[PDB]
Amino acid sequence: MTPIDESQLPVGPQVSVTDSAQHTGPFAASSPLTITVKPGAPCVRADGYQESMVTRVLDDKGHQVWTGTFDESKLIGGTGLGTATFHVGSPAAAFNFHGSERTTYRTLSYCAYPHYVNGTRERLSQVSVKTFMVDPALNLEH
Repeated sequence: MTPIDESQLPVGPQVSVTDSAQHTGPFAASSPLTITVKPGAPCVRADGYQESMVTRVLDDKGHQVWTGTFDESKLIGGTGLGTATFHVGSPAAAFNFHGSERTTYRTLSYCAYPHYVNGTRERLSQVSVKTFMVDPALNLEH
């Protein structure tokens, strides 16, 4: 019942969101984006078996716009050392990006059980944050 320390938990899963063009921000409002998070740390359950990779995004107001989960268990002998990619898609669709100016988003990810908890929370591995900006008028075409 104490506050876990960074030295008590393993490393956190890297966060990197890029489009099909594998470019950086600002991104195009009419352009789909993909969130690619790397392991780096041995993520597993109590028994030592992979659980899942959580990845959600928060708007500028601090409201979660996106959310996803990957089944690390699928990785054979991975031990929580596999890359996790999610087809988020366009920012206006996935990140209900309803703005006419350069906005600043924030993505996060962690190896926490996908199941629901009574009230308290738990962190099996560190957490990484990745901020990205989007442009409402950058590129319309593909």
